[PDB]
Amino acid sequence: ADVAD
Amino acid sequence: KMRLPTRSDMICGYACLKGTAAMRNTKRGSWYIEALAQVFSERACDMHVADMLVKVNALIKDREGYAPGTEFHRCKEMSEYCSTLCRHLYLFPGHPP
Amino acid sequence: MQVKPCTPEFYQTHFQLAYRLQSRPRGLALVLSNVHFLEFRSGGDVDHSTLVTLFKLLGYDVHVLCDQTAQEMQEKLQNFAQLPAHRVTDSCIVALLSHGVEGAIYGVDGKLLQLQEVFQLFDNANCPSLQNKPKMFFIQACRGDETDRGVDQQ
Repeated sequence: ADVAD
Repeated sequence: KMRLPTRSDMICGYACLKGTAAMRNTKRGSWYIEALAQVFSERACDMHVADMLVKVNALIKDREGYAPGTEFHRCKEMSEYCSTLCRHLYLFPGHPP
Repeated sequence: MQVKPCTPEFYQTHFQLAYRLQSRPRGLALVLSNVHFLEFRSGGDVDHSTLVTLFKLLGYDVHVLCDQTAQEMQEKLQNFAQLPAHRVTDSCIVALLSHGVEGAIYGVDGKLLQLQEVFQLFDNANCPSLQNKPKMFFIQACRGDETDRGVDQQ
């Protein structure tokens, strides 16, 4: 899944 | 004799815009790095760096978040670059042969 | 990964209006990744390997640093900017991959390094060996906590 840096 | 400003001839590529989050796929890595490597490996032969960063911007604008059940599902990101370059920056890879 | 080489004809028709970029190595490159801290950066290992491979294929001598504190990043970036090899190369690359905020990136200690301080290390006053030479920076870090929800195309 996509997450925030 | 010609003197220089304190800072010049830099180019900075940012994964995201002021105030925003940059996205990373937990398996595949950051959207921005993935795009940067795809474009630079394909186009460094005939495109300058600022122009390649424009192609990266196009890829990033098009992508969307896949994270069902969280605030990141279908989310977006936009990359940018800032430049104080004073010439085209061609990397001329593999020259001379 | 493969990098297609430029043709001799491309070089001949473009070198005059471009930065001089024919040294071997083309430059030094630094890839500094922070992954363990602010959550663990899963996939940060892939980013790191991808760039190391890319810059090597582009003809750069690649230096790598991993999981550094803000103080260590500052010190090691300065050490890197001061390397003698910069006089005989034609360009420089610095990639920084971490968590961040607007204008700063995190060390693994959760302390911040201001990006203005980073750029200053490579400027004309502090890095005379890179005067008039192109310096590339790639910054993979958040610049705020606001998630972009996206908007409908009309």
